[PDB]
Amino acid sequence: ELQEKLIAVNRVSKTVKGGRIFSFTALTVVGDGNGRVGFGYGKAREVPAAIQKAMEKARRNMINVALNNGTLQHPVKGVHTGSRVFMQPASEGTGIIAGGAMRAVLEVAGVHNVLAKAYGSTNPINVVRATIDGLENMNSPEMVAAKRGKSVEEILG
Amino acid sequence: VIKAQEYRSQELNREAALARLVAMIKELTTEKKARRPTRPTRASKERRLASKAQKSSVKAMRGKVRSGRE
Repeated sequence: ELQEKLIAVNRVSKTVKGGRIFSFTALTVVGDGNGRVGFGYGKAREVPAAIQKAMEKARRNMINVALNNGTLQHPVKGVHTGSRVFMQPASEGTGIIAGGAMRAVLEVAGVHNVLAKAYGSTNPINVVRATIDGLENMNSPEMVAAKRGKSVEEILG
Repeated sequence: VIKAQEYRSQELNREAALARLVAMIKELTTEKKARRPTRPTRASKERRLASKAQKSSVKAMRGKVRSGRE
């Protein structure tokens, strides 16, 4: 229906003249598990409200993904803000080999079979934006055979 | 053993050798004072404990936050 997996909570500060101001910044990846996926960063002064507010943006910021058989279409890179992420399509058994803050987004986007890696900086927000970048700029044989006026048999061999 | 020949007449040399003997026995029988090794100041001990508490107070709110909701 709608997987809404939290990923991270961080206690940020503001340091106003009287003293510190502790907030909490959630991060939540939501999605159906069939191609619909989005992430909401979300921050507030109390963790319940922060998580809820993050879910709000995650919902209203969904995107589509043209994925095949619950796995990617081709090995794809996802560089974003010094956080490079190399994801790779796998076969029907391998499950989801993804790092932290990437397992969640992949499980919720619905890719069941994948081989991932998180180069560079492994900050949850960056790797999330990076993986979603990758899952967005991905190519599907339909789209490619549409770009190049060609049959799917012609594109795929 | 003293070889006092810095003066001319035996009275001067005898008094001089006795003076060197007195001086050298004085000097080889005075002992240095016993260095009492100090401990750190209580001000420094409390400064240490306060730095400890400050870095701990930071590290407390640092790091991963716990939660009970999903």
